[PDB]
Amino acid sequence: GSMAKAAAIGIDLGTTYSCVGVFQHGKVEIIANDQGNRTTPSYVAFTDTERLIGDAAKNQVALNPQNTVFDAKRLIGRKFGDPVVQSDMKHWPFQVINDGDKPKVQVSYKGETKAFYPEEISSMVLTKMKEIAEAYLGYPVTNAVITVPAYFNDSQRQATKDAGVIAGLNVLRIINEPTAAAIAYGLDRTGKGERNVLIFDLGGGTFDVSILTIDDGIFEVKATAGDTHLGGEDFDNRLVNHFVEEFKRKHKKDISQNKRAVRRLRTACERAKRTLSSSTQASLEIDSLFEGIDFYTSITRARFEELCSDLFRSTLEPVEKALRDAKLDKAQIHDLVLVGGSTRIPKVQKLLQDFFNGRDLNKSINPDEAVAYGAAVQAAILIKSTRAAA
Ligand SMILES: Nc1ncnc2c1nc(Br)n2[C@@H]1O[C@H](CO)[C@@H](O)[C@H]1O
Ligand SMILES: [Mg+2]
Repeated sequence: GSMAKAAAIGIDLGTTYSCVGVFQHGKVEIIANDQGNRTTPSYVAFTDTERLIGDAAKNQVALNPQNTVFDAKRLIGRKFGDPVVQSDMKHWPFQVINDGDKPKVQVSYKGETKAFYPEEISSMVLTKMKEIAEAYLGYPVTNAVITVPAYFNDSQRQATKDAGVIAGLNVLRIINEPTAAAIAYGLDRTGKGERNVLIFDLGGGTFDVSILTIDDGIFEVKATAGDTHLGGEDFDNRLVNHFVEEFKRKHKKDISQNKRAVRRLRTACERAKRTLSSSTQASLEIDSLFEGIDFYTSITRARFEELCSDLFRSTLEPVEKALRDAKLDKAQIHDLVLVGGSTRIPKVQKLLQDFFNGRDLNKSINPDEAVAYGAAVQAAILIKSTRAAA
């Protein structure tokens, strides 16, 4: 009669990390990759012998900075001359070249100099997400919903579809990341009447606030605001500067010029930062950090909170701006949704909850997984082909 249909997948194609989910048996499964990670770095590395994608690419970045590409989402659908592109290039160790006013990333790969369009790098990330899904399902996957930021224009949206097509995926739809997070909580299934939803998205490098109105399952983007210079990496930087000073006081040595020592310090700081989201203190233990000196220390959550206090408070400025742009008062917001790993920070949660006068935050779906979760819910809906009964 009719053969069973393969499940469709939902992909959050993120700037720093990507996530894939599938809706089956009335629920979403966020799919771990073969290293057991529920999110995969949006990294692609090139060597004389291999092309590495995801954890394998990110784990070798220290010694191969020129041929390990990340942040392609900051280049996708943009012109080489765009001022956003020109500023970002100063922070990247890989080469970005101008091909007819379109940026391309240029690397050494398999004995040659090769240049790739941002959509080609994103297609490599999407091929890895497709393979992660097929390893779990045990069959080939064809259909996918891919998410994008709400501020993406037509060119950025078309380049994302192009990346999906290069990866061999049929793109069912390009959906907005804040809409996908709202879908994850079933906020479009609450019936008749208007609901105002605020999505608070704090990433590794950027902060986005979106206000959506949902009426009978129809979404309208009312306002977007944010800070392009606010993210998890800024909190890591504050801990790095703190521990560099601490080593200076304790051992009368400045480590800041040994890249390996700074990198080992930063790696430890990011892990300590994650521990501090569940514990009131965290240990830092690095062996032979500099000049054979072992660095065994600690940091309280209170000290970390003080170190990043101004940065955490600054997340409320785009919230107030978005509310002014949407022409809404804070009491008129029905639902608050958290997106991004940095939203696990207790102080960030407390500041936002205090701003909305004690209101509960939707954070039950892992914030680094909510976008893929909603994309998987939508993908299963889009492939339905029910014929009405008489
Ligand atoms: N539990 C957590 N507590 C604090 N921060 C976290 C946590 N988990 C993740 Br993931 N992050 C940060 O989220 C960003 C994602 O690009 C990075 O800056 C991560 O360090
Ligand atoms: Mg995201």
